[PDB]
Amino acid sequence: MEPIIRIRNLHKWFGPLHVLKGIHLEVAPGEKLVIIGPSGSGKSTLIRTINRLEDFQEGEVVVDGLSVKDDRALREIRREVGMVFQQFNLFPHMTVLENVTLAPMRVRRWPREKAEKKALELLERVGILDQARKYPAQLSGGQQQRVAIARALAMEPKIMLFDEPTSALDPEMVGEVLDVMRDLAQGGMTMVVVTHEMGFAREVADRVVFMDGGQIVEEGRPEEIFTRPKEERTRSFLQRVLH
Repeated sequence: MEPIIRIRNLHKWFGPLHVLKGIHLEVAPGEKLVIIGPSGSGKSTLIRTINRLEDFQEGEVVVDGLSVKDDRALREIRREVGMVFQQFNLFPHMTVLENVTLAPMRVRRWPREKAEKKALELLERVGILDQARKYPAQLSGGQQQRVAIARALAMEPKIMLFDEPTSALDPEMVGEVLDVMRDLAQGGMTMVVVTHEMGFAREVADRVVFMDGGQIVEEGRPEEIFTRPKEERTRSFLQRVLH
């Protein structure tokens, strides 16, 4: 019922630069929220404050009742929230399996037999079961990002954050990673996705948020936003991006 992510008057300064200018955003449980906008709109900054990767100077960011600014709540937030980025952040000297089993054994205190069985399932689900005994450097970006995805899912979070996970991928690698995201979007997970992929955005989102200049300019259903945009900034942005 209540929003699982509640953001009020979020202001973020990066030097003299006003990155976020009083964001009000509420994400419902299990909602698939997709955030789009031109570069420098602050959308990646916004999604990063949600699991404590950006400090903010004004406003309130609450995740499942936990204040993100509370140092006491950080460990708990890291259990509930998973995140993928442009960079894959894989441990080069750990196997694909070990990269995924690590946190559940270390944090959730799972035995090896239980963590690996879980990890292998997830690796299969994301299509790279045969990569389990390999080291990250032997994998392509498309494979590595899906390892990152499986690693996040292995902690069994209630919320999954996707900060442009295909933006640094070569074009051949994009499709395989988006498919995994589509698979997950049919489920009950609460998902926030920042992306350039508009086909994916209109296809999977329950709700699309258009950001520009550190503000939310327009939001709505994927059909409303892509076909009959209201704000001139929304319309202009889409027209160039949907080329």
